[PDB]
Amino acid sequence: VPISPIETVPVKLKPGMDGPKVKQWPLTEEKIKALVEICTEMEKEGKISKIGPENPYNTPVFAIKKKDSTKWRKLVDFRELNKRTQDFWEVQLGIPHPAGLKKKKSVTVLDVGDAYFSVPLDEDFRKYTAFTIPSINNETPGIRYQYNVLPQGWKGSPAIFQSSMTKILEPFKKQNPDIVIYQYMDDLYVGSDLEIGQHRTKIEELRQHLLRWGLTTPDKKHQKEPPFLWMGYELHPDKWTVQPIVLPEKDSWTVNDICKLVGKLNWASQIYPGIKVRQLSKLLRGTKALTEVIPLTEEAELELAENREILKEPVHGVYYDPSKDLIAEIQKQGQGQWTYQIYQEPFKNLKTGKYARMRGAHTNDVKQLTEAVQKITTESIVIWGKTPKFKLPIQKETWETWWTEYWQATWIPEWEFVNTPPLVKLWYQLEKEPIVGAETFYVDGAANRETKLGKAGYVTNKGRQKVVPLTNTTNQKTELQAIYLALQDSGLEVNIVTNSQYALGIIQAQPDKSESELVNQIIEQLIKKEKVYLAWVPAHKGIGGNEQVDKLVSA
Amino acid sequence: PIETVPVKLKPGMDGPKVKQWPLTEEKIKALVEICTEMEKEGKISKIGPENPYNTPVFAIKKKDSTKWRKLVDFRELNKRTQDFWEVQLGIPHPAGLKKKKSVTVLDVGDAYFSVPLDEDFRKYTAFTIPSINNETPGIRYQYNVLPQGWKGSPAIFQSSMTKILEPFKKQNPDIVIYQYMDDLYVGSDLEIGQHRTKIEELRQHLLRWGLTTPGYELHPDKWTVQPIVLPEKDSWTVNDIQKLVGKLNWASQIYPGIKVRQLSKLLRGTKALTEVIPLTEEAELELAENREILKEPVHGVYYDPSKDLIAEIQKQGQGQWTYQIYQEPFKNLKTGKYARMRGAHTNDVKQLTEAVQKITTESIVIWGKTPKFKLPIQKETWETWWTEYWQATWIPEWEFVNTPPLVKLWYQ
DNA sequence: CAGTCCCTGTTCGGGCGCCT
DNA sequence: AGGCGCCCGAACAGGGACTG
Ligand SMILES: Cc1ccnc2c1NC(=O)c1cccnc1N2C1CC1
Repeated sequence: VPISPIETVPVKLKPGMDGPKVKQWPLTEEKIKALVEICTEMEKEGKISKIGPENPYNTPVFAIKKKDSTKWRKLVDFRELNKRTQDFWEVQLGIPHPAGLKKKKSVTVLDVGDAYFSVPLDEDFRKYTAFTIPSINNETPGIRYQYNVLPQGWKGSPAIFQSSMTKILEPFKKQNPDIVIYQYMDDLYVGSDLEIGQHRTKIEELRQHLLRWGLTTPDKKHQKEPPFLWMGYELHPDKWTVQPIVLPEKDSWTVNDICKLVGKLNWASQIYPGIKVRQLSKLLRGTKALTEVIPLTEEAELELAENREILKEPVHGVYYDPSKDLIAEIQKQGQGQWTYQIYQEPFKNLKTGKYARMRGAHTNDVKQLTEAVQKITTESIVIWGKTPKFKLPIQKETWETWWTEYWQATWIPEWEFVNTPPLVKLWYQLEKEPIVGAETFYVDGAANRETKLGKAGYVTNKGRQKVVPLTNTTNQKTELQAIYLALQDSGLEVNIVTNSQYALGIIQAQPDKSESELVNQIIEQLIKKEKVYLAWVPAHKGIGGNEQVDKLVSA
Repeated sequence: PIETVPVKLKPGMDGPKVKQWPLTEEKIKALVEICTEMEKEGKISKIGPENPYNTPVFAIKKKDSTKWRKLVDFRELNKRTQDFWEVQLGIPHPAGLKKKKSVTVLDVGDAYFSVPLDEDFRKYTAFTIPSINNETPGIRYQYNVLPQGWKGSPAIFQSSMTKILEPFKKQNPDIVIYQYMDDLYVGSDLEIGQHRTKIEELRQHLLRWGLTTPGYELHPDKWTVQPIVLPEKDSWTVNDIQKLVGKLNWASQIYPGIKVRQLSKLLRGTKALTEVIPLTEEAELELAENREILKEPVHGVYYDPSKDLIAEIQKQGQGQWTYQIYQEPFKNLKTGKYARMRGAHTNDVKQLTEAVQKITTESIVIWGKTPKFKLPIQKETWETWWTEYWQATWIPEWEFVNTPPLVKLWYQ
């Protein structure tokens, strides 16, 4: 008989399946001498058993290495067992952001030892465990066994650990409502607003409640070690920061250099305000090999520079104070780049960030701003569970003019103006009504699908005509192309009649930038006009001077 | 100690594995305080990592209510229990429900907590209550009783419902009673005073049969359909005639007898948009003849039970929104318009949410079915905010649309 | 009809960043 | 091996207008 520590979790197998039988796979010859013995250790501790007849089960070995160890860490490969094992609801839904933590006077870290082996495996599932690995080189064929606990590298380990741990801590927490625990893997972080000494009272008193379940908490735990280093972070009860970032100064630039580069900058953006990655990410466009050679452009270097001076001096984030309001303020950095700071007390930031993403073929600043605000709200809910009050570089009339006109439902939550140029503006507006005494250009274009050849042109009420031949084009491009002509050849006020639903759709959303140089050009002319009224009629209905410019280009 | 109706996921498909979306601390508090009570009452109970299923959950306040209601998004589950409800047990849809001068909607969902649930099915009701900033992991439960908002729940409790109501139906044979999920639709041609009284009367019955019930009225006899209409003009510009012909050309997908021929000829040369052109009689007669075909019905438009409903919404500006419910393009079972809904002139998303709820409602009262929406909104925008404006116990199906305005012509 | 194209938006898959 | 983020490209859906 062995004995029975802590409540057990039912485990099935993917219905209509059973345990694996496998051939061995290579592992280093030196370290493999250590385990021949180690199995004999566990027998006595309750971690192992064996049977001769009952196991048609065999498993190989493939492992992963960790830096900063004074001793070597073992692994076993269940990959065959895994695929044959039931799925679990994963316990890790992601990780807390330092910036979401409340300030705690006292913060300690207990590390659970023999964490995975401290948890009883399901009685009835134990069997599927049998395994074999090379002796030293080898002599005799081998031997085998079964697991009484959670095996390293099994699909179900992290999930079942996490739930048991949670289950244990639960009764403690209810008896200590104002302590605060967090579990990441096998480590617990505890914190309180009690006095520095009386806090350590509860730290041992908790080491008690964990022991009562067979969970060992050594004294390597450090109250005097904090800052604690956790997943790239440095944490003091009062303030947090990213762990120090080393930006390559390398003269040699490989597309893989710029990559590692960008990723670090992007990681820097949660804290150091104003990082821009735009031009460096452009280098990466359409390259075949990750080992390829690339030169740095002036913009990308002018950017890389500005970023380096930001990292020069250090910076730190504060923590969250539920009593005080949340504030998110956004600045336009140009080239469709955006930055934001989220703070409570002025000039002390909880966190920062960028929004650079250019979404759609043709867009404008209002849209891109609306998008950043949505990014920020989403992030804010995850982290603080509430929406920040927004400080935005946009006139309340600018915004009102946009959203009430746009065809889509669009919204920004409660927000106020911050006059911090560049301000967000609408660069032109289309008239809602025909412009009296403006020339009226009827425009059309056509191209031939086969020859990619076509023509773009117009007719006006004044008798003015134009037709321009075009090479290597499409039906759409010519319709854009005709509107372009009509803008160029018209005075400061003009009415344009187009039958292109495609074209009308782009222009009407009042784009300020485009992937497309032709649309960009339409935009530049549009910004120069005083008044532009743009109308649509159905094609081939024998309408207006639409039938006429249709003949001209269909010719 | 009573029976339990076994239930099964229709062939081939698994339990819902859908991820939980972030909640506000507000809503996270309300769920914790709501679930602990439902645990104490043994309605739900904690579950382990051995159960790999999840349905999303959130909370809402019903219109004019300061109390938090728990809400599960069972859409994914409901899709995978479906053959069970539709093919197995039918609910006759009163064609009269829509004609009643008044219809009140009562929340009977509470009744469902009585019946036990097939122990084999319970693993599919799994839902996580999330933590702010991921500080604790999720509190995961599963349903012991019949979960509110699941499609089997109103089904299995069907017998029991039909029973408790039979006393009332007999004394009031002229009152119409429909049931869609957690909701009970009750309507009558009675004057509102005695209506509100007859509803309380209905409230007591379920009150004495072991149910609780937290105006609600709709007025279906008054529901209007929004027709297409051509403007009335004294004098017509080229531009007017142009917008007219184009609109008429569109409308003619719906009504084949529309003609633009004579109105078209009016536009012949290349003329200034703002130039004023007089209307010929041959066109004048064509325009007047069209206005006629637009007062008619549409040949061959009728609801087909087997096909799904589809609803389209356009934002018209200045608080107006237009919609059309149809099963096949250009054949509309209904067209309508909404205005000055909450949020008008301030929040678009609030207004669209309001719209989707009013549309879904009429859709249930009329065909006893919720429509699939095409929403004039960005996916992320809608998803980020809709949960704030949601006052209903069901959740229609939706997809996101970008349709710059030439269909904006369901309203001037 | 189709069947084709042209264009645009979304969604997925890969490379880094941070980590197990 | 997977989680969360970014930027990029290539794939895939689907909506109109032209080919006939
Ligand atoms: C790494 C980590 C993750 C999640 N929470 C915490 C921590 N560790 C802390 O450094 C911490 C710091 C300040 C406040 N809470 C903290 N805690 C909470 C437990 C008191």
